[PDB]
Amino acid sequence: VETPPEVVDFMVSLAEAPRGGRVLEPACAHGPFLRAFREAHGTAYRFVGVEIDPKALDLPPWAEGILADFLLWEPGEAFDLILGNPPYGIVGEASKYPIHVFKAVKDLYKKAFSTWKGKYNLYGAFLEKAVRLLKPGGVLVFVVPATWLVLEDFALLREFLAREGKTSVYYLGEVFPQKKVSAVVIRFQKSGKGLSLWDTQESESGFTPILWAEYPHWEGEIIRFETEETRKLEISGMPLGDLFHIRFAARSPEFKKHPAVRKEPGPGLVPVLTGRNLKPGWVDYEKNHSGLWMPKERAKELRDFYATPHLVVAHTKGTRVVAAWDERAYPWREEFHLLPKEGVRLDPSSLVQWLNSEAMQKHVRTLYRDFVPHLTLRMLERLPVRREYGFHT
DNA sequence: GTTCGGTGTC
DNA sequence: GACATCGAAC
Ligand SMILES: NCCSC[C@H]1O[C@@H](n2cnc3c(N)ncnc32)[C@H](O)[C@@H]1O
Repeated sequence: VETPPEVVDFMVSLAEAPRGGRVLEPACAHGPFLRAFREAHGTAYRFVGVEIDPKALDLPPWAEGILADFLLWEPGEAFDLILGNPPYGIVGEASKYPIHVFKAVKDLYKKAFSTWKGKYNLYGAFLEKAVRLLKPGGVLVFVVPATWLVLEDFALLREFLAREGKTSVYYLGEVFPQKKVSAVVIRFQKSGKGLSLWDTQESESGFTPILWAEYPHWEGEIIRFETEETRKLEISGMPLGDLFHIRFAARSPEFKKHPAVRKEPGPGLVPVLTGRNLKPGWVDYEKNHSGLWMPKERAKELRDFYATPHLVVAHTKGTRVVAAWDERAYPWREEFHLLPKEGVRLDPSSLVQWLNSEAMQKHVRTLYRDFVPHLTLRMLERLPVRREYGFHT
């Protein structure tokens, strides 16, 4: 893993430390952030680097190198500045997840970190650990994925940061070559409060920050790139979550173990549908992408709503809204399934057209950009629907 | 019950 | 770039 020079230079320009102050790089390896800070600001600081792998630790004689797990590390004194590129990844089984430690080690992480939620992430834990090691008024500058701005797993982290000091977020995007990650820079100071959102422009000279919006009373709410247009559209109709009960499909293991499900086609058997069967405005009932077949009438045994024709919205097609009416009522292995609430009048074909419209695609791309490769529930439930498509009596 | 990807594979 | 994970995780 190597952070591009223009990304490092941009983060160092945001970094601050008092003279003689303690500067720390977690997961430092050879320590590119300590070197860049020293070149820019001088030698009159106490430079420290923390690294877990003895093969990776290679710091110059002017920096103190510590062989330790940063997440379970207990230093004597706190730090004035913390900067760097933390490792990213979910801790779990090797067949599914990239971070592999003993169960007892993961238990030590869960115990240490109050923001740990769901599967969580290594970079979330690094963020909380760094804030806890900061002096009052201390500065943190990290480069992390943009996923923590919107996702539920990071709700406690967002609430934590809003409570501990003031936050600036700088959107970079996919700035790491051969790494599938949309990145942001977080500047945190352990004093004051509020959130500042920034866009960036890339030139040959580096990255230039452009102020987008300020949220002085930010309490840990989902972070979005709002405009005059997005606000206008949102108050034009009811939120989609107010009109529909939104459920997700049964998961692959539920189908695989179910006695009615077959691994091969046959008489009376029908394909279990995935996201590859869902298109803007229609459903492909013929193609099988899951490798699973079952009787259509037996679908209600996994989820009761599989027996009722309903609205299906896509989950893994990037940040966009792809919808279709499932007229036939098939078994689904993926996607959102929207069941109208009591007293809700709807026009299925008109609502599908609105959800697939270019106005809606632009709406979600403005707010959520490419933070995640999904349309999430929290994005979906906030989508505006006017009386022409769905009415609540 | 549903969430998430230094994505996974074409 | 297309076109989406899919199952271990809680
Ligand atoms: N800063 C570069 C990307 S993060 C990758 C580096 O962080 C180190 N690393 C991974 N987990 C760590 C941990 N828990 N504590 C300290 N260093 C870690 C790895 O050895 C690797 O050199």
